[PDB]
Amino acid sequence: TLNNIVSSLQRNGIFINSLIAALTIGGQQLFSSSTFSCPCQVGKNFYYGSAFLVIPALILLVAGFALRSQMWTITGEYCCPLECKLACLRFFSITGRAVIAPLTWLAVTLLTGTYYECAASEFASVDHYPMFDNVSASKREEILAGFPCCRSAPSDVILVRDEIALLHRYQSQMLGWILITLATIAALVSCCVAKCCSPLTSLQHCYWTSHLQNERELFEQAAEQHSRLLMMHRIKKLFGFIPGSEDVKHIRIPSCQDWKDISVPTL
Amino acid sequence: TLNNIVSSLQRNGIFINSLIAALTIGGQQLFSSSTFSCPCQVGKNFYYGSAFLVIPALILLVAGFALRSQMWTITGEYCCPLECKLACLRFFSITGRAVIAPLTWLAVTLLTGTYYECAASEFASVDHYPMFDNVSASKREEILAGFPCCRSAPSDVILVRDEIALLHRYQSQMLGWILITLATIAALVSCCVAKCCSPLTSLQHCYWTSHLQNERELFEQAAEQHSRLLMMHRIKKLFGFIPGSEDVKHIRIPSCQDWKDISVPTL
Amino acid sequence: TLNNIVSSLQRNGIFINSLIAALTIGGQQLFSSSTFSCPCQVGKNFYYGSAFLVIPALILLVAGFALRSQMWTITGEYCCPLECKLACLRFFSITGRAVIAPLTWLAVTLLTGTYYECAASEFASVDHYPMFDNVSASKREEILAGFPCCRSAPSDVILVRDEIALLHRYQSQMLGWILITLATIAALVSCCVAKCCSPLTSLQHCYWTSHLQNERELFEQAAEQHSRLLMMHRIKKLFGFIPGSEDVKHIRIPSCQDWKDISVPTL
Amino acid sequence: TLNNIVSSLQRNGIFINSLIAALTIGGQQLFSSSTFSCPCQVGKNFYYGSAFLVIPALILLVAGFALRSQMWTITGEYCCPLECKLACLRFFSITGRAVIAPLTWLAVTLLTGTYYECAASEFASVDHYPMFDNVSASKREEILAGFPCCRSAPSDVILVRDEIALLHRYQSQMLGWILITLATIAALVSCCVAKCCSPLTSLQHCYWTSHLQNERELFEQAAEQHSRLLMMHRIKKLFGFIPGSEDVKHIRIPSCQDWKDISVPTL
Amino acid sequence: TLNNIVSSLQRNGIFINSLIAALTIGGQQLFSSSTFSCPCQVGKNFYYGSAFLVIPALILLVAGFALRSQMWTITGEYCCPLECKLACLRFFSITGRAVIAPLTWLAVTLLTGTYYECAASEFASVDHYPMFDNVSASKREEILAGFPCCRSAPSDVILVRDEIALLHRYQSQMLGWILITLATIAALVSCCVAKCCSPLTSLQHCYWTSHLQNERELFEQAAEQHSRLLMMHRIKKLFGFIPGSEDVKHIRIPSCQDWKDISVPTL
Amino acid sequence: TLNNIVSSLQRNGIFINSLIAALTIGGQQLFSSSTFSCPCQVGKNFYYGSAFLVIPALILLVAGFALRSQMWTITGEYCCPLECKLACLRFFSITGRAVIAPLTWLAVTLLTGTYYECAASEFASVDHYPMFDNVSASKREEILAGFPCCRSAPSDVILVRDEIALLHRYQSQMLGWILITLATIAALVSCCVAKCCSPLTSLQHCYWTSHLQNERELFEQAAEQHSRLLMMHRIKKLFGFIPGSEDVKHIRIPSCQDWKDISVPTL
Amino acid sequence: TLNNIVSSLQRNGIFINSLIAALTIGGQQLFSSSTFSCPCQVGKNFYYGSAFLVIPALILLVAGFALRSQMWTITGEYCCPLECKLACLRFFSITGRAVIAPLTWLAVTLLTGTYYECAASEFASVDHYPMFDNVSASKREEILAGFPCCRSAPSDVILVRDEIALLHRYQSQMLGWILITLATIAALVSCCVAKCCSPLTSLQHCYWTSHLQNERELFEQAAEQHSRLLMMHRIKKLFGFIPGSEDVKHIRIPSCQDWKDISVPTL
Repeated sequence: TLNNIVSSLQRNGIFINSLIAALTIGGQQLFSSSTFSCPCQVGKNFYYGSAFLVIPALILLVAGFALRSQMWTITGEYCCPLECKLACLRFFSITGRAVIAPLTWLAVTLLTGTYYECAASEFASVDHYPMFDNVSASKREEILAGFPCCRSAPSDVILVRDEIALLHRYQSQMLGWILITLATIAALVSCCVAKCCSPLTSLQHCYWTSHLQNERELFEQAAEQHSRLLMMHRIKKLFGFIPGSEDVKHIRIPSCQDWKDISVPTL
Repeated sequence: TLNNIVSSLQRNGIFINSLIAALTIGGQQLFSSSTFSCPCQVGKNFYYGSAFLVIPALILLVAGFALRSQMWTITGEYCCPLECKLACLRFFSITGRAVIAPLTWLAVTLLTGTYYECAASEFASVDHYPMFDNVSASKREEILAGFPCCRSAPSDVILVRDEIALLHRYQSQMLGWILITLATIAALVSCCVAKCCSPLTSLQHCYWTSHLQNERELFEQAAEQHSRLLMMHRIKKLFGFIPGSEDVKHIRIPSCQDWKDISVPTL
Repeated sequence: TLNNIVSSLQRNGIFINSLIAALTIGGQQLFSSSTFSCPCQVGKNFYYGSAFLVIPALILLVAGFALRSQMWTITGEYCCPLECKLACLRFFSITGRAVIAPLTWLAVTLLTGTYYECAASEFASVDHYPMFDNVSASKREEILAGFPCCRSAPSDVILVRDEIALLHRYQSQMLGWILITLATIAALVSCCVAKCCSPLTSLQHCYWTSHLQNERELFEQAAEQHSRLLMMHRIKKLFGFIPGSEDVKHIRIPSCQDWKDISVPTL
Repeated sequence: TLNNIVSSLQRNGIFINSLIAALTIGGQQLFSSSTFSCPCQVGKNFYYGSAFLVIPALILLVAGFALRSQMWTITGEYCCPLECKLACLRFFSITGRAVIAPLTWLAVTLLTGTYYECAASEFASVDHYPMFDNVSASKREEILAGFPCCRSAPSDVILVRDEIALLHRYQSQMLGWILITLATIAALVSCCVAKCCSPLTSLQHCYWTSHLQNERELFEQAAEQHSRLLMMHRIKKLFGFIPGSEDVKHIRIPSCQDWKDISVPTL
Repeated sequence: TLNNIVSSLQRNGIFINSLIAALTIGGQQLFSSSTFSCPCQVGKNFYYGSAFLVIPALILLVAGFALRSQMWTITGEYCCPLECKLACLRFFSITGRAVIAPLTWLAVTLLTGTYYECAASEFASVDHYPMFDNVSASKREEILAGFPCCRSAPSDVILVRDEIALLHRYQSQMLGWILITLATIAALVSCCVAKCCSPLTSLQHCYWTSHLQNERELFEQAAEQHSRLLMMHRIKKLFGFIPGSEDVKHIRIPSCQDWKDISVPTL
Repeated sequence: TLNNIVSSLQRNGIFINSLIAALTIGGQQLFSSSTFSCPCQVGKNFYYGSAFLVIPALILLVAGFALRSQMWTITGEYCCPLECKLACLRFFSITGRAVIAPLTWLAVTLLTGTYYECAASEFASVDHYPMFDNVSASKREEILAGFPCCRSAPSDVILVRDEIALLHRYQSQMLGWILITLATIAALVSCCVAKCCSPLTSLQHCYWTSHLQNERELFEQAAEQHSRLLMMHRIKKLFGFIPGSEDVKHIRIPSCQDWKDISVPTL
Repeated sequence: TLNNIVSSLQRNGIFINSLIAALTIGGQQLFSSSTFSCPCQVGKNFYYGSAFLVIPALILLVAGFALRSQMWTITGEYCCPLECKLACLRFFSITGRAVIAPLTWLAVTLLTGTYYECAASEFASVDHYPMFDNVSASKREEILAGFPCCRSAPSDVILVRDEIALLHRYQSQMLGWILITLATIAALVSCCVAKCCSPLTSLQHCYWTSHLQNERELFEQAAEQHSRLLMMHRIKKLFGFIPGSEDVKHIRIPSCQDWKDISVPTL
């Protein structure tokens, strides 16, 4: 009864997507809490933010795309009528499985907001503040870039720093919610257009998916058994018996040529 | 049902790669936290950093290459047409399995950044600082090399030290992300060119891999059983019975010559 | 299914080597943390270091060599053509299994570096220091040998002591990495030359190894059963029945001579 | 499958030797930490040290010798050609099993070194010290014997005490390592000469050992069953039935003489 | 498989002796730590020590002697040629089993030494001490007997008290080691003379021991079954059926005389 | 296999005696630590001590005597030749089982000694003390009886109190050891005289004990089954069927007289 | 094997009595520690003590008497020769089972003594005290009744209070021990006279007890089965089938009269 429920869960795409999202959330939390520290330099801040903000998303998207076995077969069908549309729907299902990880990464890393603070701590619009009128541009950038990591100045500085930080947190969380909403709407309309352009009815689709799955599994098992039988026959030609038999009555000692015979596997 | 899932996991290259990466991450964490200490000498710092940065990567790469049994057979096929391409694809799969460990080692040890600080704490560009103009070159190197390990000087020194350390941490993490991105792109394009140059179709590849695996396993088992039968027959010639039989009726006491007979195994 | 995986692991030389290395690492850690203390005398320091550095390596190497049963049989074949090369390859495999322990001992005890500090705390090159010019040679050695174990002097002394200790730690860890690299290169080229000088092909080697293993096991079991049958027959001659039978109908009481008969085992 | 692995471990002499060594190490640790205290008298110190250093070794050696059943049979063969050499090899195996305990006791109790400090705290060579010139011989011995257990004097006394203690610890640990090395070399050359003087080949030895083991076991079981049958027959002569039968139809009440009959066991 | 190993351990005299020794050690530790307190009177100290030192040893020796069932049968054989020697060897084995407990009690209670301090705290040789010259004999005994339990006097008194206590601890532990060595030597030479005077060979001894054990067990079981059958027959004569039968067809109501019949068991 | 070892332990009188002794020790410890407090009155102390010292011993002895079922049957045989001696031996075995509890109670409560202090704190021989010469007899008793429970007076009083308490503890523990030794000697000589006066040989005794045990058990079971059959037959006469049968075909409704029939059980 | 030991324990009256005594001890401890508080009024103290001292004993005695099923049947035999004596012995056994609870309640609540202090804190004999001569009778009672619960007066008052409390504790514990001894003696002599007046022999008693037990059990089971069969037959007359049958072929729908038929159970 164990493998029954195991396969029932494996079929559930919802469970797999939930597992992927939860693992990405935990990994993002650990990654941020462990190996993140603002450089607070003059020009090397925005890049340090955008790297952690963007690069893991691209990496996880590429990983979700390439790690899917069926994607390789589909590309091989494409790489050097109805088949085109069915391949399009297969590619669509693969993309739907893959997109979950980078999307949840972006969403969580924006809702936490600590990356955006260190990302755009230099573009802060400072125009109506009492302490930022006399200072030159260079020292202005210098004292503005020192806000995110630490604080050491009198109370007015920490007040304006908290204000700027709260503004940037608001901007980050708003961007995160906008991304969530836009992504959900896009996914919904994409599933809708996929249902619209599907040449199969509601029932033929189920049969088609089951057909693809069963095809891959059965061909794997059958090719395995066939090659096993062939190698067993070559072994019987070499030694003179079957590896599975018991109390073998004839044992043919190999000669110096039959080793050369078995050296090549005939591909 | 246990061995079913055990073999199912063993087949999953993703699981094995995840295990290798996690073990390397844990080992790197323990290794760094336990047996690392900056020498903070005048010329013996960059080497102390580059050693921990580089040598374990080379060692783990060589270990991932040599520990693969199939690699030895392939090299023996090479060491003193279609076969060439199939051997190339096998070598490619072995390299794909092996490269994971040193890559993750480099990635984690750069993202942590504590090795790079002690690695290039001497090349620090000190040109626009108030305390480093009057001091001579030798004492400048002396006070610059004492930054990474400890702090003992007044507040200006600790301020410039924190600034230099943050700059170097930024550089280290940027190098780590660049390495990650470049490596992922290289792996993707390499899998692409491997799919392009493959003389087999999408289905022949599965049969070929299953064929190699089954060939190795079946030949091992068959050679074992054959040698066991041969040694059992020599034992029956020595003592006069089969090691597996029960209630043996004839027991031939060995003579002083038959010991010499069994002394050599006939290779 | 238990003994299946047990034997599968036992076959894996990688698992056994990993276990040996981990056990040696743990033992070295406990040994160093428990029963090590620097004597800090004038001439009795370098020996106290080199002992812990060297002697356990030699002991573990001898233990890895002598504890291998096959090594005794090979030496007996040597002690008072093709056979020579096959024995050479067997000796090579035994050496490959054995060398792991002293190598990992040296590697870990050098990477930790605490043994090297107490080993060469007397050869410290003291030529450009402000406090070591007026002092005579004897008191110089006296105050130099008191550095590794403890500290009791003013701040200049502890500063120069920390500098010397860091220099020696750097030297120790560099020597450790050099040893690791040289040993790995030597092992690789030795496996290469072993593959080069092997008179067997890639397939004959597998059969040969399985043959040796099965030969030893089957001969053990067969000799055991034969001697058991012989002793059972002598027991039947003494008492008048078989130790395995039930409801024995005849019981021959032994006489005063048959005890003398069974006193000798006929070798 | 339990008793399979139990017997497999029992055969492994390495496991038994490891267990003996570990138990002796633990016992020595507990014994030293619990019931040891330096008397710090004038002439009663060296004996108090040498007792704990020596006597347990002799006791454990005698225990390892006498507790071996086969040793008693061999001595009986000796006590009031080829047989001599085979008995010599058996005695050698027994000695090899037995020697492990006192050797590890000496090794651990010397490496810990706390016994040697209290053992030779009187032979300390005091000739170049500032406080030991004016004092007479008797008070010199008195203040020298009070060093190991406690300290109560000014700083110069505790300094010279720590120096003497470190010197004696160095001497103790050096003696321990010398003992370890000499013992390992002796054991190796003794196994070598045992292999040299063995009249049996490499294969006859295995058969001989299995023969001895099976002989002892089978004779025990057979003698047990024979005596059981004889006593069962005497019981049937007394009461009139077999202790194993059920629904016995005849019950012979014993008479006043048959009790005298069963009083003696006929030896 | 449980009772197999249970009986295998029960046969091992080494295991039983180890259990007895460990239990006696634990009991001695608890007994000493719980219910021991020095009276520190003038004449009632040596007895309070010697009681705990001696009486438990005698009690445990008598318990080890009398609790052995075979000892009672042997004494009955003695109480109102070859048989004499065999009974002597049986008595020897019983003594060897029994002596372990009082010996280990004495050994542990002497090695701990706290009993000997309170035992001979009055015989202290006080002849060369500065405070014990003017005091009379009575007050001398009074202040000497107050040392073991407590301390309340100035520093010179506590110094001489610690010296006397250390001297007595040394004496106690030396006596303990002497007892251990003498006892082991006596046991060894006694086993030797037992092997010398044994009229049986090495093999007849095993048969004899197995014979004694099997004799006792089989006679117990057979006598039990015989008496059970006899009582079952008397019950059938009383009630009219067998206690083991089912669906009994005849039930004989007992009369007023048959109760008198069953009142006596005919011995 | 459970009930096998359960009955094997139940047969072991040593195990039952150990359990009784341990339970009595624990109960005495709890009883003393919980509900004991010295009254410290003028004449009501010795009784308060002797009660706890004596009464539980008598109670436990009576409980060990009366709770034995066989003792009741033996007394009934006595209450209104060879039989006399056999009954004497049975009574002896019962007494040997019973005496353990009060003896261990006395032993432990004397070795702890806290009961004896409160028992004879009035008979203290006070004749050579500096503070007890001027005081009258009444106040002397008053201040002497206040020693065991509490202390409130100056240091001389607490000193003499500790001295008296230590003297009484010594007396108590000496009495306890004397009781232990005398009791063990008495038990040994009593077992000896029981072996001397036994009319049975060593083997007839085993048969006799097994006979008594089996007699009681078998008669119980047989009487139970007989009465069960009789009541089942009366039930069949009442209702018309057997309580064990199924699908009974005839059901006889009872009449107003048969209830009167079943009202009496015919004894 | 579970129910075997369960019934074996249930038969053991000793186990049931131990359980009852332990439960009563625990309940008394909890009851006293939870809901007891001295009123310390002028006339309402002795009643508050005697209530907790007496009433629970009477309640537990009545509960032990009435809760026994056999007691009801015996009383019904009595309520509106040999039978009289057998009923007397049955009543005796019931009383022996029942009396344990109130006796142990009284014993424990007297040995703890806290109830007796609050019970007779007014009858304190105050005649030779320095502070109780001038005070009138009313205030004397007032200050005497305030002793048990609390203390608030100077040291002389607390001294005389502790003295009175210790006197009353002594009296309480003495009364408890007297009760224990008298009760045990009464129980012993009562069992003796019960054995004396028993018209049955030692063996007829066992049969009689087993007869009573089996009679009750078998009659219960048989009456149950008979009534079940009768109701099943009435159900078959109502509906037309048996409640236990399967695939019933005829189903008789009930009419408006047969409901009236089944309305009465015919008693």
